[PDB]
Amino acid sequence: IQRTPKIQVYSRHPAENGKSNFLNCYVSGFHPSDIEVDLLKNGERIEKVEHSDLSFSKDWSFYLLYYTEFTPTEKDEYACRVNHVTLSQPKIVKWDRDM
Amino acid sequence: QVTQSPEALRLQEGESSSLNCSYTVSGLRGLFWYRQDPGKGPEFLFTLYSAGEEKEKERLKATLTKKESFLHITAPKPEDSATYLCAVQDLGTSGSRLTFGEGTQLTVNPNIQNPDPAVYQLRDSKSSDKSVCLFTDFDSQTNVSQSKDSDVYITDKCVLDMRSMDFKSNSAVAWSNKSDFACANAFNNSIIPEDTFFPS
Amino acid sequence: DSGVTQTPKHLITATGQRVTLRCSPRSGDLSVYWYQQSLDQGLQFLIQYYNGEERAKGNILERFSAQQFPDLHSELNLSSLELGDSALYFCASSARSGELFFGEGSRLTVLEDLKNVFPPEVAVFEPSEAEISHTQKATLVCLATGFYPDHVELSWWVNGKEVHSGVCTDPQPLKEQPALNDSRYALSSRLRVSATFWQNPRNHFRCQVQFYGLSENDEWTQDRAKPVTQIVSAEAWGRAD
Amino acid sequence: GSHSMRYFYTAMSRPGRGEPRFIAVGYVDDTQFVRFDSDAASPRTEPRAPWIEQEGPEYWDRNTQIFKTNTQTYRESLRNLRGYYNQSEAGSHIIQRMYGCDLGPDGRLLRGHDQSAYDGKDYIALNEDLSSWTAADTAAQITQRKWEAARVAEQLRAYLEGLCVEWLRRYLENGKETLQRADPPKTHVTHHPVSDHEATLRCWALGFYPAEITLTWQRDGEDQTQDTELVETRPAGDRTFQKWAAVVVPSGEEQRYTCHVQHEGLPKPLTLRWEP
Amino acid sequence: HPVGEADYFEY
Repeated sequence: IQRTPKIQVYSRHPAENGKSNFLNCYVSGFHPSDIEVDLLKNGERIEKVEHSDLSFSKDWSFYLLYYTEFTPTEKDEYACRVNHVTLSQPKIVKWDRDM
Repeated sequence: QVTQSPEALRLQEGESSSLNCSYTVSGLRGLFWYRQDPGKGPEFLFTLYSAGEEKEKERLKATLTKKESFLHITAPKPEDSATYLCAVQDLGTSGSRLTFGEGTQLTVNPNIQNPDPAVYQLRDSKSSDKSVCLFTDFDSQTNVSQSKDSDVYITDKCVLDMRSMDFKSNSAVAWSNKSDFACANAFNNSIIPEDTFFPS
Repeated sequence: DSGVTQTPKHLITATGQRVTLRCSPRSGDLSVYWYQQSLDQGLQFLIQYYNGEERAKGNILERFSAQQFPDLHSELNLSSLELGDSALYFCASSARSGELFFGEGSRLTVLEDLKNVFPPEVAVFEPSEAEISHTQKATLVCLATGFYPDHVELSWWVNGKEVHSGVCTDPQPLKEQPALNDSRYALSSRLRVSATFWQNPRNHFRCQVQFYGLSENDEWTQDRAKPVTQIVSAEAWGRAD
Repeated sequence: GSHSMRYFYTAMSRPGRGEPRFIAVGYVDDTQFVRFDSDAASPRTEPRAPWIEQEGPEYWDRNTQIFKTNTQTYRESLRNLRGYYNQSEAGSHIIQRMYGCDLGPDGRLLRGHDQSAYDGKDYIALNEDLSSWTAADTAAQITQRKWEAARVAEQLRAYLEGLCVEWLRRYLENGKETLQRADPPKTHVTHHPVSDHEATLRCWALGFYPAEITLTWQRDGEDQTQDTELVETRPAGDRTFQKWAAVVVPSGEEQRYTCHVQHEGLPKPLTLRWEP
Repeated sequence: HPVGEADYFEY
């Protein structure tokens, strides 16, 4: 019946310390359609987050992008927090820059 | 969106002709032909869907391009006289609504085999003493003209078919409240056949 | 021909009144489409229903309304009638394969008022002895006169049964007073038989004229009988000499 | 290059029995350009790409009228579906539909599409011939007979070979500066010392358009898609795409691995190595 | 441009 979301956390441009960028959280491959996605900065939820309109892929699973402006540093940690009926707890995946 | 031509078609019996339907749509869902007889609802004839498609039934054959449909009518007969309606469904609209052209109103002038033009006086069955004049049996050529006398009534021509004897007949009727009214002169306005019979 | 059933077939009413038209789709069809055919113009889409709900529209007037009932039957209501509402109103139901099948129509005539509505007089005129001698045929003429408006259906009945062979009636009735806007009408028809058939005293000929007139949902405030929907006839028996 | 157009519908019932929600979104390749959402007081089709804004109000109304009507009809279709599967009014269900057209290099129609799923699984699909259906089960076979009686395939074929390719060609001209542009990927290789006498090599592709790309790792000539982590092509947000691929190598030293990348924007396939 | 569904196009 239900498919769990595949999550990627990445920047729009190659992360360069002190340079404006976009923090992305791509949620894909899930079903049904209701999903909650949050970006975090040092454990704490980011507020000004936009997203593209929900669509579905050729395998019928849903997908969408969450994104916001951010300026990476050496200290600051970001992550993406995902909630979906297929997950008993929020799924958190950290932003690995040297990915 | 749908334009039919000609709006009026006047054919001799046996004279083939093609009726035109031009259409503009985002995409053709189907093009339709209907026949409508005076006082009745449109009657289904054909539906065509794609360029190059054709359908034929008796004397009618419908064909389709990307810009138009033709209804060809081969060797028409008096009974083919009617309004022919073209209508289209569009793939850019929901449901099945038709948008119609304005129709081609066809009249087929009957061939007349052995014309025997005559003018006769009929008697009212009640009496009354009212009377009527009948111009009958003239050929497909003659036209019955209206009087400017508002006390003389003159009908258009009208073809009756005695199908038992493959016999067709033209006739027009004239009458008046004026007593002095005479059938010898009832159809005076009209160019009448020189061979017209006037019984006495 | 065709399955779709429309009532009323004919309606005469006054300006400012309201009328209801009724449509049953063909059995098995779930849709109703309403069309208007005005004098001199083509059919125009008004409004569509499917399985009881409004589907699509339609250059339908705000003073016009319609519904499809759980039964699938549909009604078109026309409010605040004007003279320009005079027209044929058609409904059609759609088939699964996409064809629309049309009803026989409701002809509406709207009149300033109803005082000028008159049923026909009909008279049958026996065949010319001179035609009989010249052609071995015999033409009866029927004359339907003094009727208003033009909602008539003329039929010939020979020995109690309708006939179409050997008949032709005028496509259009004549205005008796052609300069007058609400001119009463005259209509003529011929039935032609053989001399022998006519000459048989046992053979019976009837000119029938169905007039569509007033509706009981409209008042009559004049002395002559209310010009209601009614059949007017005239007849003759065959004749030896 | 070759191009496609697709419309994506979702009709979702609400858990209980509130009005179902109907959404339509339209794509040329991976670029969204319209959206309609029935959950609104007065729903209208909206533009989602700059090049669609130029279409006049009759274009918008035709879209909107199609979608408003689908909102109504798909509600019945949902009621139909839960009847076939003996499902109750409680519980949310979904119909998803994708249809549209593929053109090839020539601008001419390669194939047409019309496929439906119910609750996330293949339900009914239009075959490649565009005249027959593939039905998943006996319930879809009920839908097939309805759609055969209604000549759905015929009309979809007419749309797909007509309207669809025509409009796709129009959108491809109007937005040519972006839709007919192919941007090559910016590629590099990262070394990840996992320490083990083992390491991960990761081949990066950034800033490409369109989305279709191929990244493979090669062991001295041979493709090894087994044991290769191949991540999903992801929107970068600025209408370009990103992808990478990783292999676990026995590095110490062991550098006989090359990354091979094919993309339209590229003149010839690239082959890259780790440069320490 | 989307396709319009004719009557009786329900699942």
